[PDB]
Amino acid sequence: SFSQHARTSGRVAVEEVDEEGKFVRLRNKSNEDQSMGNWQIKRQNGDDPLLTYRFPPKFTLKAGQVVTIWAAGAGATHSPPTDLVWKAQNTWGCGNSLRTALINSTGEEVAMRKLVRS
Amino acid sequence: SQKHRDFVTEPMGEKPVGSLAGIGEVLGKKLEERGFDKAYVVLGQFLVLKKDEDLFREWLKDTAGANAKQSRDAFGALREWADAFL
Amino acid sequence: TTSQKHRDFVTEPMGEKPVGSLAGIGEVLGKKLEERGFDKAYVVLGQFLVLKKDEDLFREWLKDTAGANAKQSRDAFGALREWADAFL
Ligand SMILES: [Cl-]
Ligand SMILES: [Cl-]
Repeated sequence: SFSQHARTSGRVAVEEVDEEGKFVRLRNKSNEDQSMGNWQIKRQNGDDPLLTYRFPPKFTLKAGQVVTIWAAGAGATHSPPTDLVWKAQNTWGCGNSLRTALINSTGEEVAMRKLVRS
Repeated sequence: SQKHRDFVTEPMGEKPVGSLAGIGEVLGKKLEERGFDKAYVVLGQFLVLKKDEDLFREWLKDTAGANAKQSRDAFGALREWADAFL
Repeated sequence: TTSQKHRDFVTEPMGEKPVGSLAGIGEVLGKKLEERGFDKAYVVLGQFLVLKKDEDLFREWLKDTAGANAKQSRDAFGALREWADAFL
């Protein structure tokens, strides 16, 4: 259904993007902890307005750990550091092109996963 | 092709020119002789030509003797890769 | 001393950005690059990549094609080397 295109320039990867828009999953693929306070996930679905999730001001993703950022409508609970809920947003969005990018607190794109419909 | 999927799904980095779809052994060595040894060098040529299909495929046919299928597959892999990572 | 143009360029994919978005590419240098088919930043990335990321060849190409000075060529090269190391 969708072809996957991913890039990781630092410690944390955009490991999985739910095709149905329930969540985005990140993994610290390094042997060091990553501070991600005020980091963002930019989500561009086709030409629809950009959605941007903002991590809490203090958040550490430990070495080797996963964090799933759930949309509020997926029926998930806010249980850190493994699961965060995007309070404002009930879906990550649908479309033919779904681009999820991890950004540091200063606007640097450090990782992405893009799903393009076949 | 299996090569096309392996190429368009991730950054190309220092991959050899042979990792690009359409680039067989003969076409790859003739590209390597002309200074197109890594896949990023052919991406570079594709980008200098403003991603134009006719100019890129004609360049691949004239520079290293690619056939129509090889040129189409290399152009398609580079176009898809650039649309995701550039 | 990295310019605000350098910082905005190396931190994200260049996409369809104009050649002027690249560090070192001022208004005169940009117009001269546009006039010779180097209209978008990705076209200059392309030239940088055809030259195998070589500093001396890229910088002398930029001077011979669009009249860049040493500073402009150094800043353009530095922005493309950093961008390629993160996104390529
Ligand atoms: Cl054809
Ligand atoms: Cl500058």
